[PDB]
Amino acid sequence: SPYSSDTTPCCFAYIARPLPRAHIKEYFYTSGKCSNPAVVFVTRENRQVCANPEKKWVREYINSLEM
Amino acid sequence: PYSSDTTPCCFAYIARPLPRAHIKEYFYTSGKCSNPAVVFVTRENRQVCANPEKKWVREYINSLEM
Repeated sequence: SPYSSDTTPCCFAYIARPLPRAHIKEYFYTSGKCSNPAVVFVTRENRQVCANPEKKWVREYINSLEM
Repeated sequence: PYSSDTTPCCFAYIARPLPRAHIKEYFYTSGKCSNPAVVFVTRENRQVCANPEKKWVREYINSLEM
């Protein structure tokens, strides 16, 4: 949302084991307003999965989503 | 609702009360969020944050979902 007073998604736990890469189609980082600096993997059924950018598998997943 | 799925949080409350007729539903943001909040879901599907302690917010929720 463009509205300051509207909700924004935040993460409070990171997924431990990597979700199948083929089931992920997009990603974005949660707002800097959130307490945790997470990445969100958007799945095939549009689930918003939180992950830790510092973890190697997460870093590679993000890179593999480059154009 | 896995612990690792995102959940909506509020960081600012709408100051001016939005048109009550524009509201179709409401819910409370997770206690995991830093701020307590009532979210009014509008007919445009916006998720508007409001302060639960405000009089209008209280009277709004007391008269919705009926």
